[PDB]
Amino acid sequence: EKELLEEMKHPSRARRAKARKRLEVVRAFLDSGNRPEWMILEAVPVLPPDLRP
Amino acid sequence: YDGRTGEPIEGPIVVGQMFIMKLYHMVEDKMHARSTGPYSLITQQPLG
Amino acid sequence: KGEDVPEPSVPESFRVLVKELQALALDVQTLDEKDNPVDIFEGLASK
DNA sequence: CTTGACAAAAGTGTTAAATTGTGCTATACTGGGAGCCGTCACGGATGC
DNA sequence: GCATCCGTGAGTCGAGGAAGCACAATTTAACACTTTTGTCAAG
Repeated sequence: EKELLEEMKHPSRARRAKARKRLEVVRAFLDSGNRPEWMILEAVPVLPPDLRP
Repeated sequence: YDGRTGEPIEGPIVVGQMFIMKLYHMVEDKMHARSTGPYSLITQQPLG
Repeated sequence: KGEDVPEPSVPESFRVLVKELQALALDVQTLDEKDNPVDIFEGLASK
């Protein structure tokens, strides 16, 4: 987040647009309390059998 | 003439013989009601 | 019995929604006024 | 409040069939196969 | 900045519903014997 904020001061609009999009995802993970590695599954949940009868 | 009063209709009426068909859509096959009945497996909502 | 129908409860389709969302590894939780979890499964799914 | 007698009825121990799971075949074989096809619109996405 | 591609979206009810084989390991069907109710007289 600190590097993205520093790059947010770049004069180029495309650089600021790219940094903002990355920072928005970073801010979402920081505020929510989720961990980025949770996006990779180590255990797959299995639906209850009555919902897949 | 009007069969209820016996008086004529105030204007002459186009009367003739026309060929009319009874179509396959009948209210006997379409009327349906339901208070309770079968329910779906997963959603448990009524069937259709 | 000649009585007025009772107050309804949570639909079973919403329960199907939660479990199908959980099968996608998404933690969907129903909260109360104080942000505390509320069990809509009547204790039947808690270990 | 019982007290013995009996008669099924469920429980237990062997016992064999019947079913189910697994290993094994020795001439030489060495890169798949159906896709084939009449919309049009938007937003977005790196790419350049 | 600009084609090009990828993705997503496009009304509601109804009514239609191609090996075999041997051998081992495991489960299951039958009995045979107890142990336990269930049901009687006796009170």
